[PDB]
Amino acid sequence: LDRADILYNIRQTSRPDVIPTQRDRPVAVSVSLKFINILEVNEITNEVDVVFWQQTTWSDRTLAWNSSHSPDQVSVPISSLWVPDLAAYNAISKPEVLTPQLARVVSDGEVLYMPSIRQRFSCDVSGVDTESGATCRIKIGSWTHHSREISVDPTTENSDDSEYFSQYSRFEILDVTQKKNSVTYSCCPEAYEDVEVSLNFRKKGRSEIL
Amino acid sequence: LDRADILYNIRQTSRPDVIPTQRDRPVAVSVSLKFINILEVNEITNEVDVVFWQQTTWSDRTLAWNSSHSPDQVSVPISSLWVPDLAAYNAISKPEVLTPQLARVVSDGEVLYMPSIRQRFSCDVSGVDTESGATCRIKIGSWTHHSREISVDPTTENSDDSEYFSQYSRFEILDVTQKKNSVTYSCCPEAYEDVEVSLNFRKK
Amino acid sequence: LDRADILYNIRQTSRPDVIPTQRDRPVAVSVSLKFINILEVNEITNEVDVVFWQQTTWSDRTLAWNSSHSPDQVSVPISSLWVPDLAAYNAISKPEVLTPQLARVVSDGEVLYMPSIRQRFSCDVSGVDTESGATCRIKIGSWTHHSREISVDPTTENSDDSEYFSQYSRFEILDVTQKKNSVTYSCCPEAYEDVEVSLNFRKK
Amino acid sequence: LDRADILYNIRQTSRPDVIPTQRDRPVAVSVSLKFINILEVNEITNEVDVVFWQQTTWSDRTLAWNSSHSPDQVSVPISSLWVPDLAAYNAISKPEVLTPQLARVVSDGEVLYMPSIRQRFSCDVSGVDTESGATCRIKIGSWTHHSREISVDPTSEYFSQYSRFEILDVTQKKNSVTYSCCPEAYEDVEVSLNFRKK
Amino acid sequence: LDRADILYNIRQTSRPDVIPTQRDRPVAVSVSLKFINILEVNEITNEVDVVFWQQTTWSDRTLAWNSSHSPDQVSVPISSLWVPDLAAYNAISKPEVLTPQLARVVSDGEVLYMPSIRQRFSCDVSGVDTESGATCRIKIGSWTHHSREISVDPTTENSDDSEYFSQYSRFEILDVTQKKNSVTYSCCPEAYEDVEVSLNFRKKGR
Ligand SMILES: c1cncc(N2CCCNCC2)c1
Ligand SMILES: c1cncc(N2CCCNCC2)c1
Ligand SMILES: c1cncc(N2CCCNCC2)c1
Ligand SMILES: c1cncc(N2CCCNCC2)c1
Ligand SMILES: c1cncc(N2CCCNCC2)c1
Repeated sequence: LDRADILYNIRQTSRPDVIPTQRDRPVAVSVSLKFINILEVNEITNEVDVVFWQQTTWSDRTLAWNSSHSPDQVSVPISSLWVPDLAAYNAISKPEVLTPQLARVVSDGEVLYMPSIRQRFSCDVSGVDTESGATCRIKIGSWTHHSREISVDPTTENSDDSEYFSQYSRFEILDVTQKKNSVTYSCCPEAYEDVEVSLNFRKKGRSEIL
Repeated sequence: LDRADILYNIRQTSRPDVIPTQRDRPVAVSVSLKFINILEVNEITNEVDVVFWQQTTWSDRTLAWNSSHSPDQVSVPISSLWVPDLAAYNAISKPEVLTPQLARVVSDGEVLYMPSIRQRFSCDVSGVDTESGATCRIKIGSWTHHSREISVDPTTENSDDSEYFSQYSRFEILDVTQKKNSVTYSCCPEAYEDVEVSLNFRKK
Repeated sequence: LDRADILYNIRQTSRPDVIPTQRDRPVAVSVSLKFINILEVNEITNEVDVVFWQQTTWSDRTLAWNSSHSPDQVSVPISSLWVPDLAAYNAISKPEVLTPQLARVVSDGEVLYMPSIRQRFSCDVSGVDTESGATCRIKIGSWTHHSREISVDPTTENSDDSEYFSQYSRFEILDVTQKKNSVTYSCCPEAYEDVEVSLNFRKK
Repeated sequence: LDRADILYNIRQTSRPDVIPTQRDRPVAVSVSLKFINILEVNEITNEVDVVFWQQTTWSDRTLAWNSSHSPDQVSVPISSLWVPDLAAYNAISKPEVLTPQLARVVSDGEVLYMPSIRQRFSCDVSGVDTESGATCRIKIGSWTHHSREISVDPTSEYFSQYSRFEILDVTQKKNSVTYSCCPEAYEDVEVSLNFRKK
Repeated sequence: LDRADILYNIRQTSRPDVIPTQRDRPVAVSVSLKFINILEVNEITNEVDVVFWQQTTWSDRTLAWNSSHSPDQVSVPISSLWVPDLAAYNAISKPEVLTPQLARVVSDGEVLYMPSIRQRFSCDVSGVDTESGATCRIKIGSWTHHSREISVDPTTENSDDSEYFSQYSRFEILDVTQKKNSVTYSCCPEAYEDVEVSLNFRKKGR
């Protein structure tokens, strides 16, 4: 098989609307935000404008192929793949996707989708201009799939938090932590999972001694 | 049947442009706003910028399937389903849909579509900075289907007003009430139904 | 026939790009603006931001069906229908369509398309803060179809001008009048019709 | 033939991606801006916000039909037609197309596309508040078709009496320019808009 | 062959989702920004609003045709072509594409896509109002293709930095330089290439 064959097969047979549940177990989705920039902050309105890579990971066996004498990976338009219906609960704007909408697919069916996104959130901005900084909590989970269909988990807890964060922001990141939750909503009997990402950041210029 | 089969069947026989009217009974549509945030308020212009979940519920029997030894529910792109043509009469901006446009479909044909929406409205903002607060009235109904085709049912089950309302808003919700109306418009002989949602809120 | 059949038949044979002229006749289009709100006004720049229903009416016999034992009307996506290419000549922004893009089609081929639209216009704002008010003139007609192909006419429902107008606007409507014109443009030899809607309003 | 037939034929044999070249000659495109309004001007930033009709004209013989006892003209969605890939070089926003995207097609293959467009430009705004006014120069031409493929040629009437600005004069100039990317020359029309604040 | 035939053949066979890798070489992509305008600058927030032509070049042999007694080049909608998935890493707004989305394709398979783009970036604006000016660094590379699949190189080191730059901007360009990098990201074992374009500019008027 060559890349053309693999992509043909995927385009023809992937079922983008079909969640790749295996043996009635939930699709395990890993989610992780890599913060790139903090553009605007409003301590009056408690709103923040942020850029981050939404590193998203899951397995879809229907995409798999025999790679013994073939490419190990391909890039695939997400329009040709099932993607988790993740949403930020406290987002107050549509996700502005900054990057080409392609996912990386490995021959065993592992998928990595990691778009860079600019989005505004409603969260706690108080203390942003102090040493202690503010802690903006961002809640992400499947909008319509409950816990027997999608589970969400934070990816690896090890990584430079500012690895990709802009040195030119007026802000700096003090700490990023992630927490998993399972919540019942009044609309529905089922529990839905989410990841809460706590972004601890401050404005540059209040850790001064002199 | 597995999920792939069900979704295949729905996609193939989906008639998204066909209202699932049963024996010339109107399609009963339930509508409910769960307020998430109040972003901007202008007492001069009487305009508010709001985020809410638009919980929308109705039955479409053409979607139903035998779930004996099959999944009980699936998520479906609304592009594959008929959806009520609801509109907010006093909205002054296009609905900004914040969330993935999927509905939840139960095997008996019950549909739940509940997008998070940001939208601006023209309404009464006076008193927003008093302890009595302002009462912003939002009117939602079918744009083109009269009461013999769509009825809008304003009843809510188990929901507290601020249940999903952001603790970080400059505003707090005092009360949310819903009222059903049936209105005749000069263009047309038929009555069209709407739900009016009265949002009583104030600045913290 | 049921709704599914009717909508199927329409989708399969509508021909959205084909103006439904019968014999030697223009398609008669009725146009009428029902003002809902006046959001922003600038007396310096002579610009206004307005919300209105653009009530649009015409007949397309190719849509017609025998309604003997069948539904008398259906809602149809305008993407499946021929629609008049109307434009506001003095609009300075794209029409922001606020409502679901469906038209109402009667079994005899009569179509009613009435979206709510927000749009900015260049017009005379002088006097807006006086008792006499300002008179903003809005010009609407077919962009590409001359008078032998499309005729436009004011339809009046002599409803209240303020019938659907928001009580929460900072403005009030004093009067709305409509005038029909036939104009020749230097580009082309034929006359093109338009309706001029004169909105007389003032600041409260 | 009736309108339905003609539009059917055009839709079915529409090669919107195929430039209607005949005999190795360039498609002659006429362009002309009819200014409707000048909405915002910034003399500090040298930016103007303008509304104009972009009157665009060319011939496509593949659209032609025998109009013996048939309609002489039809309106056609531009999605069903080849359209010149014109762009304003000094535009700083996407063209906002205000009008229905239909072209008028005559039975001999002549096409007239004339949308009303709102767009912002970078140009010389200095002098706008003098009696001499400012002269904002707008440069339009095929983005990807050189002069052997597309030639461009020029062709207060419709200008709003309610604008804060008035037009003193409009002149058009044709140019042929070579760009460092490519060996061929690309043609453009430069429209000079002389206007002032009332 | 005439233009209609060529375009038909391309549309019918081009495979837009398939990277035209030849014999396990990466597709060599050249990228170069020709700056047209600098519209807004914010030295407090370190954000700039810029217009530039994103001159993008690569070879796709599957597009090739015999051009004996045929046209040597055609313009093709990019929707009918595979295009590199380039992105500016420090862009803070979606690319606003100002121009018709057509690429120029030569009969040997060489492609030139050069849209004019308006986009906002996060970069170093400090010094913009000095004689020395600011240097805004813009990082562009394949979002999902590593170095064995896409290599990126500056179209050239030899250029007039200001040939198409607007004389009506409030800013002037002092210098443009380009640097190639190969970076490993914590998500993945492979290296991804980028071009860093350093825009040295200042506000006019000393
Ligand atoms: C079903 C269909 N559409 C949306 C939801 N919800 C409530 C459960 C958790 N996700 C947010 C919206 C549930
Ligand atoms: C028919 C076609 N399009 C819109 C309407 N209306 C009048 C009925 C109530 N809904 C608002 C618009 C009616
Ligand atoms: C033909 C094709 N495109 C636009 C027009 N016009 C001129 C006739 C009056 N209508 C406005 C635009 C005519
Ligand atoms: C070829 C492909 N893409 C863009 C261009 N150019 C240079 C020729 C003149 N038009 C501007 C862009 C040429
Ligand atoms: C694979 C799939 N999606 C995103 C990436 N990345 C990391 C490699 C460098 N490019 C940015 C995003 C890689």
